[PDB]
This record gives sequence, C-alpha cells and structure tokens, in this order.
Amino acid sequence: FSIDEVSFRDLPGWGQDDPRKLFPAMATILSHLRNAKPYRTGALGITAAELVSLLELAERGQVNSPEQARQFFETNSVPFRISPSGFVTAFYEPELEVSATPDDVWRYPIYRRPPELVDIDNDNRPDGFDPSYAFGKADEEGISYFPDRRAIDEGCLRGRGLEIAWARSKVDLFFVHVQGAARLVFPDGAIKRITYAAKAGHVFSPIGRLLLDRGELDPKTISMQTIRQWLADHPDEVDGVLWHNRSYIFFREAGPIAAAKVPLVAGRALAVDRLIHTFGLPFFIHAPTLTHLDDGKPFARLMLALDTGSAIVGPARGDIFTGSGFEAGELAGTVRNEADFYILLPRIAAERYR
Repeated sequence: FSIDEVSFRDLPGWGQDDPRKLFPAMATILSHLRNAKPYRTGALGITAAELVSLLELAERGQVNSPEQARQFFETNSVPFRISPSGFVTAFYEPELEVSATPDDVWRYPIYRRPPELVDIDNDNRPDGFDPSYAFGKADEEGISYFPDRRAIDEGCLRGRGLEIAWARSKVDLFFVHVQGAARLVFPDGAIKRITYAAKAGHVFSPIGRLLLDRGELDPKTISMQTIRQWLADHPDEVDGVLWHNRSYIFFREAGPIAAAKVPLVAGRALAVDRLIHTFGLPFFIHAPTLTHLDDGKPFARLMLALDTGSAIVGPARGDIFTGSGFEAGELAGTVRNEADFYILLPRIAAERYR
C-alpha cells in the first residue's frame, strides 16, 4: 500500500467535524504510555514515542470550541491518504443478561482465563508448534494446543471455579466473544463489565462467511441481524455453525477497555490492523454511503485507533465502535461500507513520509 500527503482541505467534511471528545481520549493514552510498556510500532512505522510528542502538545493546550479542536490537529499533525478503496464495519459493547447461579435456563458459562493457558514465545514454544499461536496449554508434558470452542462448550473447564457468570443465550454470548467486551446485567440489577483477557489460540473463523458460502444468506443483505435471525430459525444447526469458529475468548472484569488499554469512545474509536498500524493515532474516515450514524448525513469524522480485531486486516480496514447496549448494536449490525482512510501523523514523524 501507499500513503500520500494531502492538505486538510482535501479531507471531505473536515471543516464540519467536532473532534473535542478526542482530547480526553488522548489524555488517557498519554497516562497509559507514562505507566505501561509502549505500544508496538506498526509496519507503517510510527513509534509510540512519536505519538507521545503529539499527545504532549494536546496536554499543554487548551481547546474550547470545535474550531480550536480542529486547529490543534492542523497545527500539530500532517494528513496522508492511505491507498490499499478502504472499508469499514462496526462493533459495539453488548449488554448481556446473566446470572451468578447456574440452572436449566442460565446454562452458558462465561470464563476467566485458566491458569494453564500460557502465552507462547521462543522460551516455551515446543518443537513443531504453529508459530502463529500466541497461547497454549501448559501441562506435565510441556505445552500442547488449548481445547477449541467446541471442547469448551462441551464442558472441559467445568467444576474449576472459572466462571464469571452464566448467560441464557448461546448466540448472544457468541456475539460477545466476537465484539470482545460486554456489560453483564444480573437479575438484581447489578452490572459487571468484562473485556478480552486471552483466547484459546485458534484462528478466528467468521460465521457470516460460512453461511454465505453455504448459500444460507444473501450477500446483498447480510448483517448481524440476518445472521442472528438465521441462527434463531435453525436451533438444531447452531452448534455446528458456532463451532466452525474454533477461537474462544476468555474475559476479565474491568466504553470498554480494549487493545490500546484505554476506554473506547462511542462513535470516535476505530479498530485497525495491529500489524500495520500503531494504536493511538488519529484517522479521518470518510464513508459517504454510510448515513445511519449521522442521521442521514455522510460519515466523515476524526477517530482514534484504539482497538484491533482478527477480522480487521489491511491498511485501510476499520471497525467503528458505535457504543454500548441494544441500539448501539442495531446501528453497528449493518455497517459494511466503502471508506477513504486518512492518517494524521505527528509532524516530526511526518517528514520521512513526505
């Protein structure tokens, strides 16, 4: 792919965007980077230290209007069009009904990370282990592959006190694995937030593609909503389809915290390809066919790269965070739109790309 310098005049709708919510988000990133290991430098090449230079300028400033907010970026960053067109989908934090006590209704456990689910690197990777696996099972025999979604759903983790709570819908819980976070609501009104902690290690397989490939759904209409309808209409076939996704997500109690280790901001956080991009950088996203997140107007806004996902692959691929709960989910479920991606580089970093 290529990235090419443009002017802020070239960013359609830039002049009409109000990026004020990015300033508290940038403050959370700066706080994090001052007390944690730095973000991985993306293949594009912007370092966390280069990002910090922009974050520190924001810290020093005072923004008190949409115009002052835009001016901050115009003064302190340089925009570049990313050329692979780009493509956006959306994600959200679902609300999931749960119980602290299992029974015939509340039957689907939500698990914390098992102590035998170890990170893998050179120090412990066994001979012949798939070098793409980031997790494995520590046993007496060394390290082996961790069980897959099917084996876990069939009960291999039971009776160990690993459950956070029990859900009553396997499909709703599946979609929580896909989103990577949830707000758990208990029958007494208590709320617990959970977010990704680790995973079994297996590749993610999208069930939407499985259903399209099998001719079960129409590619012209496919959405979260039609996938959920198909699954609701085929209860006896649900396990076979869900278990095609061998990946299984383990959670911890904690917008939700995500891969950039800071809370997401509804409508302003973007998930990006973790190999290519560095977290925390601003992206201006222009998706003129996407109108239902702007009350009929085209989507054109500055966002921060604050998460990643297995399905998010490519230099101009993104997942827009729509927020938390039911309506956020309805909004997210149909996002599937062409988009132009522009990255804003801190001005010291920008020179080598010019």
